[PDB]
Order: sequence, then structure tokens, then C-alpha cells
Amino acid sequence: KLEDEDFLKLKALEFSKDIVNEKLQKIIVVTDGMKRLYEYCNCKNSLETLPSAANYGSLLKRLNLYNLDHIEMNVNFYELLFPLTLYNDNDNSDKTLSHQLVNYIFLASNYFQNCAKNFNYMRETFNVFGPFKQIDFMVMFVIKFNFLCDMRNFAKLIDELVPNKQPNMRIHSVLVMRDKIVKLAFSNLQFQTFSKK
Amino acid sequence: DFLKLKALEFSKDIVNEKLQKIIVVTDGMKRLYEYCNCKNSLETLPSAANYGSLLKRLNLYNLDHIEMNVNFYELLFPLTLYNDNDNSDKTLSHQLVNYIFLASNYFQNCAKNFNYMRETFNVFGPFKQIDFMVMFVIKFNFLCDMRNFAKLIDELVPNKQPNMRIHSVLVMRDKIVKLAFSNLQFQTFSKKDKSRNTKHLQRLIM
Amino acid sequence: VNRCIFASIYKSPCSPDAYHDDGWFICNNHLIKRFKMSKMVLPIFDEDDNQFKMTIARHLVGNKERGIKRILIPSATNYQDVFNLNSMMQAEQLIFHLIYNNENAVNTICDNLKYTEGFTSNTQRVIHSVYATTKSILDTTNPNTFCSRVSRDELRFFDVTNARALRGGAGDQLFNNYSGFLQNLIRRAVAPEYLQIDTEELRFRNCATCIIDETGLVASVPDGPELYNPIRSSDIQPNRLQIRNVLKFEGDTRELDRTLSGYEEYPTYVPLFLGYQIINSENNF
Amino acid sequence: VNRCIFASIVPCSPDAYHDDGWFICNNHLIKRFKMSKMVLPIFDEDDNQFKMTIARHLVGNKERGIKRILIPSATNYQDVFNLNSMMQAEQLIFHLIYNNENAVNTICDNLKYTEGFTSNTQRVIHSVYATTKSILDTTNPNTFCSRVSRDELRFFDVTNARALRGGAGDQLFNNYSGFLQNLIRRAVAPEYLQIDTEELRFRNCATCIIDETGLVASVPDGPELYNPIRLQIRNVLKFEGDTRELDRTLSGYEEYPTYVPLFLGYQIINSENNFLRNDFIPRAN
Amino acid sequence: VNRCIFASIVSFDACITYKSPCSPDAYHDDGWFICNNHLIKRFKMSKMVLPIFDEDDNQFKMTIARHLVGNKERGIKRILIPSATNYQDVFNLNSMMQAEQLIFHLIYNNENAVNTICDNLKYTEGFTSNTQRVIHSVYATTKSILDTTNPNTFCSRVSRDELRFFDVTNARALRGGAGDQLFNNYSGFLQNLIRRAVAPEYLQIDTEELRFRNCATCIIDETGLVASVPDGPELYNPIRSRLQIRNVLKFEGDTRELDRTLSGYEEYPTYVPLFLGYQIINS
Ligand SMILES: [Zn+2]
Ligand SMILES: [Zn+2]
Ligand SMILES: [Zn+2]
Repeated sequence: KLEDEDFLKLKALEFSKDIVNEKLQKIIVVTDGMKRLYEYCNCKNSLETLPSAANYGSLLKRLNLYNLDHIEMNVNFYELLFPLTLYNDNDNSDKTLSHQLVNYIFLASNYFQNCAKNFNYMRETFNVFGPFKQIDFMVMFVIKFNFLCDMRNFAKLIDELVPNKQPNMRIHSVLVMRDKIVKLAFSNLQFQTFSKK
Repeated sequence: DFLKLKALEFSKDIVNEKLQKIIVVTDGMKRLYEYCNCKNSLETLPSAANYGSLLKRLNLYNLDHIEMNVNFYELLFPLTLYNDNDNSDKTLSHQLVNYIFLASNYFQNCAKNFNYMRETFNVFGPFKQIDFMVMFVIKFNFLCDMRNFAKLIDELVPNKQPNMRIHSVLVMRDKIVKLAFSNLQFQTFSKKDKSRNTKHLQRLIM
Repeated sequence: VNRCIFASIYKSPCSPDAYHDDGWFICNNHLIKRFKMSKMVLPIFDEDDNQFKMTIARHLVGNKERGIKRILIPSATNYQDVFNLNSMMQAEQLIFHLIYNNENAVNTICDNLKYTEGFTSNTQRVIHSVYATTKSILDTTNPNTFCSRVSRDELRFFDVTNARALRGGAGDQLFNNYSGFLQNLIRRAVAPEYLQIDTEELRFRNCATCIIDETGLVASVPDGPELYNPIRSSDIQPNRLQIRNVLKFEGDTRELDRTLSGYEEYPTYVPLFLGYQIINSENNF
Repeated sequence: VNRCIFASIVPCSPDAYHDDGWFICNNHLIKRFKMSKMVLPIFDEDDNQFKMTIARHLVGNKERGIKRILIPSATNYQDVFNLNSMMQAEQLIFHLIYNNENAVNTICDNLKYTEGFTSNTQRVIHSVYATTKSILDTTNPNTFCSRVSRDELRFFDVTNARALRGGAGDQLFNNYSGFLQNLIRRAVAPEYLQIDTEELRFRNCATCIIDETGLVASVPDGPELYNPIRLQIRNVLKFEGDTRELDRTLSGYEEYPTYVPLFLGYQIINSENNFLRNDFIPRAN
Repeated sequence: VNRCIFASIVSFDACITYKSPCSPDAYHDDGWFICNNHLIKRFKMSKMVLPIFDEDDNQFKMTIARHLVGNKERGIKRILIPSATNYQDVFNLNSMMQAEQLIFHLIYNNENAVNTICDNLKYTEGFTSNTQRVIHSVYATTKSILDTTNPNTFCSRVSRDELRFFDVTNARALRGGAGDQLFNNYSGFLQNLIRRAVAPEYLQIDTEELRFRNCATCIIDETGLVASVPDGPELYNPIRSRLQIRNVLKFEGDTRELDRTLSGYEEYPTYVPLFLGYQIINS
């Protein structure tokens, strides 16, 4: 079924290519060291904490080659999803996807809430899964990874639609009022007297 | 070269970093890193006249790569966690906290008044991505000034133990910082399909 | 004075509170008659300023009842025979056809009345004045109209994050297509499970109370057996035998209640919640 | 005769003068575990009246960490019962309850070290001691001529009940101190009842958990529900618009309180419905 | 004798009569030609007096005003006065009564629309009535105020010797900029009233330069006046004489009788003053 998922990703690629009209290329991508991007199966993505993500404990090797360690990584759900709001009105006379999008956003919010609540002990379970204390950092990446795969799945569902000129302000309002508390949640992440670490 | 030789020597000498490293203070990056040479100011908004050549360089480069948020807590918190003993520790703590407040107020004003800034910059920089350019350039100007401040204040500073007072002030500032971000209207209008549109999430993996 | 649709119309023991300014447009008497629900209140507050004495409602469905019996409020789908309007008075049938937008039936009714002497001579005034009065309710509901006087500073959601349900969401289409006064009644009956506030968000119940389906509103928990609920049975044919089984446990020594009654007791009843509500931090304007 | 476990102290609320298996004044239940002695109306109104013991959950919403603990385990008891904040008698009482013989004897020697003991107040103190000890003595189910429960069982999980499965909370309770076990059984209404005739489910969500540290106020999922309870900040939050006046209709409507009940575990009744004996029994499985 | 412009305004019809008229201050001679009532009702300001020393208790005094805008509002709300660019949208004139709109368009010299409405009214019975006379009397008042002095003698002397720099106190406040240069643009009535309303932060005389505040309370504006700080968060403006959240995380404050102890001590006021740049004076 991997081949099927590849095929459907290619179909989303075709959609993207057809909708986009201009490359505007050769503007230098100085920032990006896009070395060897790779993906893993999105199954089980509705929930989290499984050692299936730990299964590739070999990731320490690629980390040592090219760490990209980011302490205390935080997320701007607004900045991510905002472009995608301009689609429901391409077709008309239904919440053809927005009826789903709204609750999907709320579910993502609650996911963030719950994983924030839970990680504080799941550290130890992930150390059980692999004793490398460095895991304690490397865990966090998976927290995003999971929803990254969620978005990657969702992209297959709705790629028929192209930016509306002017969004429903209700969507923006929701995005703001949720994301504010979302980002606030990170505040409570803290450190306690590690001495000369 | 003294800007290196003052403190990068200690940075290389230390082999003891266990929680968080000084990832870059005089390190890495390439030709983009070199434009910063004037004594930038945190006291006031940047002087648009000083950066036009940087704008003309930026015209060649894509800026959407970098997230809006400063990471005001994330990046800075670790870079303060060390000290001497009580002698002049008052000087250290107080001057730090004052620099903190300065940075705070800087960002605040930036947020409040960005409109005027981007507009005025675009006046002479009629570039299609001028908004992203000014956006980033704020960041980078700040970062360069802060880098120079780091080179100046770099010290023996071996002792390490958290000061709950400092961390309390930290959280108190940063929460409102993020709140200011949130208050930003974040390009809500004008369709902003002029953007790269998040590269459609290029190839589903980027 | 009454706003009850039945009071608009023999005797109706209409609830006196239907005369008292709360636009349910129906007595609890008739909420029983046709739907077996009770209107109720939930005061909420920080400092017992008690700004938020929100209305709510509960059902009285029997826990062992299944199928149509669990449908709290039918969709237009099959509503004709879910209600069995054919058994009902022509006034009732007309009212329900108005609610369900059955203008075809309205026409048929008016045609059948046309040649009847009881329509020509008299009662045309009754029919059309009652119709106008009823339509006034629509004109006082339906935010698309009524001076947009429904807005009322807050925005409601129902199909929100149905626990482990799959990625999706539906039925608000039918919700909107139902007469807006029905939707207002739904807002009155079912408080949101969560509220957004200018500053913050708040939660009221852990687990879901009810579901809306294409068939209509249906009382179910998400999972497992339905929570036990005896009917209150305080209130309501002999032309034919009527029968019911019931399981009774016939306790004794209850006078120990001499001791037990001295201590406080907790409700055992059926609040209904669904979805979010939101107070806008800032007007869109 | 009063039999609050704190009536030994040398004030209890008047209810403590009655016999109850709480063995506590409501005053002390408030002051230490923040909860009210209550019952529940298991009153199917068709002349089928019953009640069950409860204490409504009331500990605050914003609590964190150890604050979440409503009652600590012996493994963590003093972290909440910071004895330095607590009087010697209280400390000794908790030591006994946790079978802390070491602390018991330590306090016994502290009696001597308190040179003021020469006034022979030790005699009264030890009398009070024995008075308190009486209660544990009476409640010990293991005593050879204690009467085990007929027909009755309780477990801390639906599946552990139905299939006799082992599990965390069950084993914790089994290892747990006998008197406090009994107090738990007194307080905690089940999520479920198995009668051979029928299984009754009372909620699809089950309040807050028990863990090795103690009773934890954490819901399984999502944020906590609201709890409407000198150099300190009152931090008051207040809201506008007062209340529009419908108060007659409001008082005519049914009033739910905001109280948080207990719904944890699974009960079983088997081979006969015969519970309504009203003598005290330790009532072990 | 009465001279408030709003007192001069009269209703076109018996309904919407000008009840709640100008207060007695309309009769008074501050030379602002506006009751403080209407100053509130249209601009969210209250006039005040600054006493001044002639180097002495010997009387010197100058008029001032406080703004009434709250700390939390932004944009249009903060705009105290429009430009001719935007007055139309700021006022929503069609909300306002036709005579009001008339007067405003006269103030902005929108003669096109003004006389268009006049030409429509000509043969209307209500305008064959003396409303025309009313309007031309207000025109004569304008002549007697402006052509006599405001863009004339007053403009002349302001452009001859005793200018005020309505200018940024410190050039780093580039958000202010040379917007003083825009002062040239407005109708002389408005320019005069602005000058009368706003104090400088400084005065130069042969007796010294006098500093009346450390830091400017205001900023110059892109169209018309806008209440805003030159720098930082807006300073708290209190306000004096609905399904809203009104949390106030107050300190518990059990120290009762505070004022019964303290009331002798000076009860320092809070309302925002108005400062801008430098005035210059010779004797
Ligand atoms: Zn009625
Ligand atoms: Zn007691
Ligand atoms: Zn006036």
C-alpha cells in the first residue's frame, strides 16, 4: 500500500503543479540544507505514544551526522494552516469540507493539550523504550512529526480547491482564539536545577 | 578580528556543555552572515538607510523559510544560565535584566508600529517580498546587535545554578511577548496568495 | 400573553411560565406531549453574580427503548409518521406542516377547506390570524431575517470533536435547513460542552450526552449500554388494552431513611450537552 | 454517642454525634479532604427507594501535582501531611493509620523527652489514643469472627469486576490499609452494578483516578471541569450584564447544582438481593 | 450673546430639535466657539486651563484640554480628528443630520457637494424658509473669524515670528516625523482650534527655555489628530461618566479605612495632558 500512498501523493503533486502557474525560480534557497528527506508510514496517526515511532532508534546515527537539535521547539498552528482556509468557497452551497475542518482544528488543539499534559511522565517510558537520555530531547520531535503526518494525510483529501480571495472571518477568529492558548501551553515547560550542565 | 579573539577562544576551549550549547555566537553560516557591520541599536527602530544594500542582496533570496516567532524564551533562556560567585553578581544580574527589558520593549514597539516600518522601507524598496524582507531584517539586526553584546559580555562565568527570580521574570516577559505575536493580524487580509502558499507543503515533505 | 404555540390555538393546560417572557414558544406541558423533555436551568458563576443562568433540557426516554423511541427530535425525514399527524387535529397538522415547511400540504388544506361551508361562512379569520401569529415566531427567529436581531454577541457549534470519531463532520446543513426557531430551541435545550471566552476556555462535562444524526436528535452515549434511567412516571389508551412489563425490586427496611435523610443528596437526571460556544474577543467590525 | 475519629481531639460538627461509618465529623472531612458527607437517591419513583453513600468531589480545579492528590498513600503520606504543620496527636493518629509503628514509638519516646510530661498528662493522652484505636479495632475485617459480605462485591474496573481480572487500583486497594479501604468503600459510588438480573451503567465517564501515590483528581482525558468554590491577591474574575429578569420562570425550572459526584468502579450483587441489613459490617469481598 | 457653533446650529424640523443644546459655556469667550458638551459629544475631549506664572503669581494662564479616549482602542477609535481625506467615513455623515453634514462639508470646503445640496434644496419649502439665511449667517461668522484673522493675521504672525514647532521632540521618534509640515494643509479654523487646544512641551523666551514635560504625550497623525503615545504601550487613560467579561485580578486588600487615614494627602489626578514641541516668544 506504500505504492498506493506514493501514487496519491503524486496525484496531489499534479494538483499543485496545475494550480501553480509560475515558478519564480532561481531565487537562491540559501537557508535550506534539505539533505535526504525521508518519510515513514502515517498509520496509527490518530493517536500517539506507541513505540512504533521508537522502532527506528537508528535515528541516532542521522542525528550525529546532522543533528538539527532544536531545544523547546514550539508550534504556530496559525502560521502553518492559515493558507489552507481559502478553499471551501471554490465550490459553493455547502460546508463541503469546512464542516470537517472546524472539528479537525479543535481535535488538533485538544491533541496538543493532552500530549502537553502527558509527556511529563512519558519521558520515562520512552527512556524504557531506549535508555539513551538524549531521547529526552529527541522525543519532542515525534510530537510534531505525528501531526505532520496528519496534515500529510489530510492533503490527500481535499486537493481540488484553490485560494478564495477573501476568507470567512469566523475561521480566522477560531484560529486566533485557539492558537493563543496553544502557544501559551508551552510556557509551563521548565527546567529545575541541573547545576553545571 | 578582536570580535572573535575576545570570546570565541573561550567558546572553543570549553568542552563541557551538557544541556545546551552556544550553537552560534561567532560560528557557521555564509555570505549572508557578513553584512552586519554597523553598531546597530536596540534603543530605536532600525535606520532604513543602513540596510538598502542588504535589501538588494535579499532580492536574490527566499525568506518565507523562517518562522515569524522570535523564540524569545527558547534561544535566550539557555544563554544566561551561568555566573561567577556573589562578587559583581549583582552587576551581572541587574545589567542582564535591564538588557532583557530593553529587548522586550524593542519587540513590543516593533509589533505596535510595524505598519509604518514596512511602508517606509518599501518606499525606496519597492520589492515584491519587501514585507518578508523587513520582517526578517528586524530579527537579523537584533541578532547581530545581540551577538556583539555577547562578544562584549563574554566572561569566565563558570558557575551555574538557576535563579528562580530570573526564570520568573523570563516567563513573565515571554508570555506577553507571545501574546503580542498572537495579537499580530498575521497577514489576515488581501488574500496573501502573493505568498509562496507554504510551497503547497512541497512534495508533501519539506 | 402566552407565547405557547398551543396557547395560540377544548382546553390546553398550558404552563403558566409560557406567559412569562421566555421564548420557548411552547409549554413544558407540550414538550411532554410530543417530545418528553423538561426545560431546566443551570446557573453558573465565579462570584455568584450569576450572569449565566443558562437554560437547558433533559429527556425522559426509557433506557430500554430503542429505535425510533430514542429519537429525541426527528429530522424532516419521515417526520409525518414519526409524529403521526394523521391522528391529530387539523390545527396541529397545519402547525407542524408550517414548521416543516410543508407548504404543499398547506395548499392542499386550503383547497379542501375552500368549498366547505365551515370555511366560507366562518373560521377563515381564525385560520389565517393564527397562521400570521405563528409566522411571527419565524419573524422573531431566523437570524437571516428579523433585523438580524438573533446575533446576540455569541456563536454556537454542535458537531465538535466527537471524541474518537473519524475525521469528518456533517448535519449542520440539515440543522440550518430546519426552521431557525427550532435551532434556537436546540440552543435553549442543549448547552455547549465547552465555552470560549475572550481570555480563556472552559469545560462543563467530560463525556458526550447525545448525538445529532440525519434522522434527527438521538439520545445515546458514544459507547456501550445506555446509562440506566428510570422514568419519573409522574405524568401521562382504554379503548384498547394497553400493557407494559416493568422490573421492580420491592425494597424494605427503608425507614432507615430516618437516618439516611439527614444527609444531602445529588441529582440523578439527564443534562444534555453538545458542541462549543464562543464569545468573540473582538467584534469582526 | 459521638464517634468522629477526631472527636478524640482534646470542634466536631453536630452530625458527628450520630453513628456513621465515616467515623468523622463533616467539619474534619471539610478541613482535611475538602468534601461533604452526602448520599444519593437511588429512588426509582415507582415505590422503589434506595440510597448510596457519596462525598462530592470539591478540590479545586487549578491544582497541580501533589495538590491533585485528594488523599496520599503511605508511600507519600507526609508530603501532604507535612507533620511540622500538624499537632503531635494528629501525627500519631496518621502514623497508626498507616501502621507506622516506628513513628508511633518515636512519639512515645517524645512523650518522655517532653519534660513537661511529668504532670502525667500522658495518662489522658494515652486514654485518647486507646479511644481512637477502638475504631480500627472494630473495623478490622481480618478478625477471625468478622462477617464477610454475602452477595456483594466491588472492583475498581468494569473488566476487573466482570472477569475477576487483576489490575492496578484493585491490587493497590488490597494492599491498602484496612480502615482507609473501608472509608473508600464508604465514599466511592460505583460506575456500575452487576445484579444477576441486570447490569446498570451510571456514567460513561468516571470522574478521577486512583494511583499508587493516592487518589488523584485527574480526569482520564481533557481539561478539568470548573469548580465554583495580608499580602495575597484575590485575583477576582467578574462578568457583566447582571441577569435579565426571568427569575420567576427560572425558579419554576429544575435546578441542577454544579456539584462533582464520584463514579468509580463496578459493583456486583449476586445470588440474592439482600443488602438492606443495616448493622455495621467490615464488608470485605 | 452666544457664539458656540453648535449653538448657532438649528434644527431643520420640529422633531430632532436641538434639545441637549450647548451649555452656558457657549456664551463664554474662550474663543473656541464650541461648548465642552459638543467637544465631548464629537471629539472625546474636555477643555482645561493651565495656569502659568509671569515669573510670578501675577496672572498668566493658557487653555488646554484632556482627551477622553480609553487605553485599549486602536485605529479609527483613536483618531480624534480626521483629514478632509477621511472625515466623511469617520463621521458617517448620513447618520448625522443634513444640516450637520452641510456644516462639515463647509469646514472641509467640499463646495461641490455643499452647493449640490443647496441647489436641490432651493425650491424646497423648508429652504425657501430661512435655513439658507441660517447657513449664510454661519458663513458670515466664518468670515468674521478666519478672513479676519485665522488664515490671515494669525497665519501671518505664526509664519512671521512666534511659530510653535508642532514637531517631534526627539528625532528618534521617526513615527512622528515632519508631520508638522502637514499643519500647513488644514483649514484655518481647524489649525487655529488645534493650536488653541494643544500645549507645547517647551517655551523659549529671552527668559530661558522652559520645559513643561519630560516626554511627549502625543503623536502627529497621517490624516487628522489621533490619540496615541509617541512610544511604547499607551499610558492608562481612566474614564468617567452588557454580557462582558470584567475580570480584575485585584490584590485582596484588607487594609480598610485607607482613605479615612490618608485623605489629607494629595489626591494626585491622572487625566492625560497634551504637549507638543516648542513655542517661541519675544517679550
Ligand atoms: Zn402551552
Ligand atoms: Zn471531628
Ligand atoms: Zn455647542
